[PDB]
Amino acid sequence: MDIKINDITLGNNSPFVLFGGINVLESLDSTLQTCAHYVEVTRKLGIPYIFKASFDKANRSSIHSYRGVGLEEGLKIFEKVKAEFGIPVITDVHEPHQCQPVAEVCDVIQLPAFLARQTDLVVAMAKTGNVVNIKKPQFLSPSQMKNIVEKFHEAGNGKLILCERGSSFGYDNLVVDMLGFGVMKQTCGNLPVIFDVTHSLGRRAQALDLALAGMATRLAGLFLESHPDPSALPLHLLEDFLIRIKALDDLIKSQPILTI
Amino acid sequence: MDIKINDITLGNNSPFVLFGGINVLESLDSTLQTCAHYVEVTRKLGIPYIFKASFDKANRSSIHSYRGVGLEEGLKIFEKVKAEFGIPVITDVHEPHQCQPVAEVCDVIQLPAFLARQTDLVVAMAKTGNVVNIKKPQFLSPSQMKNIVEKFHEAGNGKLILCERGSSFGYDNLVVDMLGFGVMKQTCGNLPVIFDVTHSLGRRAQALDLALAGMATRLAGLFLELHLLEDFLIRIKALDDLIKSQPIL
Amino acid sequence: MDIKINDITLGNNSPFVLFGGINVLESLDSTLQTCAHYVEVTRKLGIPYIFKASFDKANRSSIHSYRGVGLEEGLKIFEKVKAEFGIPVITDVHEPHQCQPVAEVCDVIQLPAFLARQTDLVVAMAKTGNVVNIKKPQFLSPSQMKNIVEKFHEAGNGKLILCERGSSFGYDNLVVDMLGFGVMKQTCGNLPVIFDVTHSLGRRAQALDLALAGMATRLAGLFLESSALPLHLLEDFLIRIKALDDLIKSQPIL
Amino acid sequence: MDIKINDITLGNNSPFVLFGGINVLESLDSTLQTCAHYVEVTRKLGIPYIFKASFDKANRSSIHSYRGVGLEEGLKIFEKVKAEFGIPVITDVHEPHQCQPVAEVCDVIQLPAFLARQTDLVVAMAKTGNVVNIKKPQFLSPSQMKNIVEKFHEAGNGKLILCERGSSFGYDNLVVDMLGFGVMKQTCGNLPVIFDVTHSLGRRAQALDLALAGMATRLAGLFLESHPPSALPLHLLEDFLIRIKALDDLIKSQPILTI
Ligand SMILES: [Cl-]
Ligand SMILES: [Cl-]
Ligand SMILES: [Cl-]
Ligand SMILES: [Cl-]
Ligand SMILES: [Cl-]
Ligand SMILES: [Cl-]
Ligand SMILES: [Cl-]
Ligand code: NA
Repeated sequence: MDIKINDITLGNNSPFVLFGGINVLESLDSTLQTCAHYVEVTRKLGIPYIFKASFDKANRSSIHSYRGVGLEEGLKIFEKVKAEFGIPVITDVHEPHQCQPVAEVCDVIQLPAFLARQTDLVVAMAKTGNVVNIKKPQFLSPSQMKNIVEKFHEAGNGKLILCERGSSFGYDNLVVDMLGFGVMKQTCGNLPVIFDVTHSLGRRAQALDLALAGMATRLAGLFLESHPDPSALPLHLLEDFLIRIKALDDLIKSQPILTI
Repeated sequence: MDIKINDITLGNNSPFVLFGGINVLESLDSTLQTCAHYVEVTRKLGIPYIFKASFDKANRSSIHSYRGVGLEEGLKIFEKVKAEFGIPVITDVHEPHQCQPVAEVCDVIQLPAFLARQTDLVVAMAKTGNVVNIKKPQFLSPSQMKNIVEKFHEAGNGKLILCERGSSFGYDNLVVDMLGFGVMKQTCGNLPVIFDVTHSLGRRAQALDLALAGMATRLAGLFLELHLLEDFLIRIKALDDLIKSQPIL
Repeated sequence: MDIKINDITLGNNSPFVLFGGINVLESLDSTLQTCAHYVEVTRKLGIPYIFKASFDKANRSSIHSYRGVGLEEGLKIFEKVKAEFGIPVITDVHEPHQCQPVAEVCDVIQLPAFLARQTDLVVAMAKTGNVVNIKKPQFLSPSQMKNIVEKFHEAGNGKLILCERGSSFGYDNLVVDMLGFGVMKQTCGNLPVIFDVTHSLGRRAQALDLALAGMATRLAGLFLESSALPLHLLEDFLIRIKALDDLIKSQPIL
Repeated sequence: MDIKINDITLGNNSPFVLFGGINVLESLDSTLQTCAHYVEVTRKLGIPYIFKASFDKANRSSIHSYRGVGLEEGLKIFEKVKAEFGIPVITDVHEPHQCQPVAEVCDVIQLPAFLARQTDLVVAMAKTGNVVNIKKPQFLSPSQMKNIVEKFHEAGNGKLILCERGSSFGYDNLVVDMLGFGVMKQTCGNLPVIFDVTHSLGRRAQALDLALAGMATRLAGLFLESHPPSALPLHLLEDFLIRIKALDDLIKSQPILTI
């Protein structure tokens, strides 16, 4: 099942969409400069692009490290991004009351992994009618995603994207099960599946190999963070990186699926 | 480090404290029936007791499934449990705004495991000054608990309990690392550590073996949800009394 | 099901048996010296004791680490240990052809974890008729142990001990599932289950807590690869294990 | 580091090599039939090829279960494969004494995953001087592989292939950590790393997606079994390999990018 996001077609058999951006919105000018670089590189390579940032990063290393600009100023900045670049945007919500104001501005609203079973939030998100990105908790299996999906459907919203971010593998370590992509496709009605490579690892050097492995399984999109300069990609390496992802994606998508 | 909760002393070298009650509050009458039963059994066995219940089911099977009595009704029921029996109570909080009102009534406020790293909730809970029970996320190592403890300390609250509830072990399964109790005691200043045997399990046949194994490591309390409770606690008390009767090697 | 090992009764409802000694046999004199210490401490506490050592260790940390005195001298040392102390002994075997001669002297023969599925060794071990200690691989679930038990039963030997050593938990880390003990008892006909506490340890400092946790689940024995427990803390350690085991074993199963 | 296996160059920046065959040797006629299919398909696809089979299944669930033709019959069958097709072959060895006899005939000898820590088998295999395939145990980390490599090096053999086959994930389940390939290359001197997709899997349907994911990380080879649950149906080999070759060719055509 495909989802239309303005003029973008998101689907497991369409050219991959980059959900790309930064961790926390904490500025106007710098946000715009980083977005500008994403837009320039993705336009150059012809890759559909959705800008990502959180306005409230609620799980930070220290309690007084900056949470971000917050909802009201964050939405102002997202409005500027859309008016300048003409692209869709994505951001996460944390409480039901945020869902309406965020959804009026942002094309995709995201359910944080740690809140993915919070029924009140799921219902409030569903009722916006907005496209939703569901972050898969590291402690949840791929077959258990249908249960979150069912809840969204019961509440009247089937415009859902499932986002892989790795699975707990012993202490303080994540593994990405490449077989989980297929399980999610087969058990949740072939909804768009995307891959958060940034939150799947702890080391920067391995991002390309891990991203290519995931995209080899035939996915709707790649979800990453960069920094203007730990796992975030150096922004200057974006073009070299995306050249490789596009190469593989273009190959994989050009062939029809082979049933075993 | 010991924590005083009314007349109860909670600490890793004190007689274990039982935390128990219901999953979700359904009514005042059934709440008082269950709590009276725990009080009766724990009293005759001589085990300190803190009544546990949540006023809200945050995760529910259907979007239309029953959701508990909610904050206002829930706090009313707790107020009366405290009146009737004169025991401390414990409940979980999910939103920062809930903390101060819930903290007025409930002696211990609990940080859900799913929300353990949510900075806003940590600060709001700390600010109440109440005793706090920190559920260890299944995806978090014992040595990383010190970072959550550090946050509560920066926010000015050191009346902290650490609560084991198992660790992710492949898909859809939990294992309890019995070595994690000692690592938490060693790295988090010997704060009270308790064991949620119920949410560590899958099936109930194994609750006794698991509870005994955990309490053999020398813990402040046990957290759970024929007279099976009685039979169970007789055995836990025997082991706890033995373990705590020996000097720490 | 209980297993008689000379004058010892080994079983999940009997006083726990200690299995311990040295890693590899080198000399009669040094073996007797270490064994004598275990015997004295265990006799002082009234704990049954089976002396353990390898005569030919096949899974050494380095290729040129000493393998042990070998089969011939190793069995002579075992004979002397049995004659001097009047206790049973246990050793590992990794070659089918070794099983018969080793079983002539050693009361319990042990199947290394890494050979646990090797049919030829299982068959040769079973055919000795001796008591066998099955070391559970860290990658094998407790419900899969019944298949190993089945292969021994097919080969005509039911005198089996199941030895827990922890399970793989991500990378370079082991966890002991305390629920696995009960699963092995229920699925494997209540064969004696013993706990190799040393294998999964991060640090020697944690041995006591981990040993006590496992023994709380009601087990036939405790197995030491003694990180290693310092032999001078052995008495104080065993005082605590016996305290717990005596308490648990004295109460009838629920 | 590359490894020459007769005319084949095996290495992490070379065209992938297929290590392909069957579970166990059952008879000569069946073995030649299957091998002939592998050879015909790989030759026309231009994929280097090494035939795989075990001569003994040492760990079956029943002591009565069928175990294969055995060592003596097995080696004879391997000789006929090498004569008929002129390709290298690979088989596993479970006991030290079998190593030199097996290595006379079999170009690559394989250390079984279960026996990784069997020090006498390591030494016996190393002494043969043959190319060695090390099956990565499900219970060993990619950074623990250096320890086995070290032993082989101490024993005087550096022609080692590292073969991923998944990692233990809870009970009775495997997960392949796609980051482990990189860790092995970086910590074990860039020895050839290959991927056993077959023993990594519980379910047949997923073999192509998993194989593609692994090969996307830039590998020396793919290791797989066919049948005429997890083994690939033999008739699908050509279509399967068309896809694997397409990806490998793409990945290998772009320079390595550091991050
Ligand atoms: Cl995110
Ligand atoms: Cl998560
Ligand atoms: Cl959790
Ligand atoms: Cl093992
Ligand atoms: Cl041993
Ligand atoms: Cl194989
Ligand atoms: Cl393995
Ligand atoms: Na919108």
